[PDB]
Amino acid sequence: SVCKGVSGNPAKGEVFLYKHVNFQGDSWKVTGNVYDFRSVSGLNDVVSSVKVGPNTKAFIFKDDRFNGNFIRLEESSQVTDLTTRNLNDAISSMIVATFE
Amino acid sequence: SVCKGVSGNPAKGEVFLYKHVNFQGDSWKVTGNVYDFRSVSGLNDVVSSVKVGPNTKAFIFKDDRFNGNFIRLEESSQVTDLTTRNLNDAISSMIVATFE
Amino acid sequence: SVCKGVSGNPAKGEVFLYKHVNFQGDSWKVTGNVYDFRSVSGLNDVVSSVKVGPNTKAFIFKDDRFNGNFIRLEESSQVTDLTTRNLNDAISSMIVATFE
Amino acid sequence: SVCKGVSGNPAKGEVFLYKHVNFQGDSWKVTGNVYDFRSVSGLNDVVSSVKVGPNTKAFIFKDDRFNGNFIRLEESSQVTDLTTRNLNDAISSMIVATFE
Ligand SMILES: [Ca+2]
Ligand SMILES: [Ca+2]
Ligand SMILES: [Ca+2]
Ligand SMILES: [Ca+2]
Ligand SMILES: [Ca+2]
Ligand SMILES: [Ca+2]
Ligand SMILES: [Ca+2]
Ligand SMILES: [Ca+2]
Repeated sequence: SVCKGVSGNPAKGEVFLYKHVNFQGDSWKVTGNVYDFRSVSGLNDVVSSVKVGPNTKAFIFKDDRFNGNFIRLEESSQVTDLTTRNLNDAISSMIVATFE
Repeated sequence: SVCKGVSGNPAKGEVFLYKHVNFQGDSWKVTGNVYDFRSVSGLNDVVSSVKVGPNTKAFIFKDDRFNGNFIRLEESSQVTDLTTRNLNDAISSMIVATFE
Repeated sequence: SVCKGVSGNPAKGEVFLYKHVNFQGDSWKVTGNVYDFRSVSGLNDVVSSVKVGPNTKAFIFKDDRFNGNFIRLEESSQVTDLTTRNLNDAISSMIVATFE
Repeated sequence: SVCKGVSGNPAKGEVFLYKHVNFQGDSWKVTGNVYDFRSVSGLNDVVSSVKVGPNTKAFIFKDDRFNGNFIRLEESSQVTDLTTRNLNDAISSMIVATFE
């Protein structure tokens, strides 16, 4: 599921999405998969920075239903500015997978 | 999970993995994610053909834990020979995601 | 996951945990399962009241990893004081399951 | 999900259900939750023995949607004859939860 407003760093199976770069602005904690960011009010196409928890891989897609351009985010990683990966204010679906 | 031996075509959320090209040889039905094909005896590095069910996306990785080269497989699709995608006898992890 | 601070009543698949009886004090919205309330700062052994959403069952355990005494909570239910079920300030794990 | 026909012992997150005691007869491998055993042809009310994988807890209910009498099954455990727990040929729903 998704939760509004985060703090600190993501735990295993969690992904922190921030509206502004450098982890600022509105934030959301996500676990599991979300095939349509529109199901979350104001989430679609506004994410600018991301944090991925340990033993966790994240896949962010430009379009809903895991379509369009996308990239893989490694465990315990973070991107302060999605523009650097050509996905600023454009993500519309995401996969959150974990492992041992 | 992973289950040995398949027949017909995959249903939503199912992916059929075959040891030989053209959907022949030992087979496996997979749902959800599998971060290490090593967890299933004889599954690692032997897949040659694939079938993905409707409303389903499949992401196959060369290494375990979703690392290494990979590709996205579209719903209701199939590849008779994975050499065509540079992934014959090399898949070691996979993510199966669905949507409505 | 677990998310701090709740309001209103839980929706399907959500369980609201309150630190004080009568749904007062620090609160948490939980979905899915949590095998160790220790993973959430200040959550372990402090729950005093609960609310379970529609089409949802909740299983609260005295110990972590679903061990020790426990009880089943019915959909759309609430307990204003967990002492009534011998589980005040003692829950350490919980399973949240839904059905149609 | 559920899969027909098992062998060996359950891995983490898996539960093996057998139609006859002592792990004989038709068998099914289950992961995740199943709120209505009737969704699986011939599964409802026929289970006589069970095996639960490591770091895994299972909850078997007499009625669907996790209602009626039920018991908890510990990780790496197994019951050769469910009559001993007063649930022979009666299980109709189940929860499969894992932990680290
Ligand atoms: Ca933005
Ligand atoms: Ca988009
Ligand atoms: Ca092969
Ligand atoms: Ca490989
Ligand atoms: Ca309390
Ligand atoms: Ca406790
Ligand atoms: Ca039987
Ligand atoms: Ca029954």
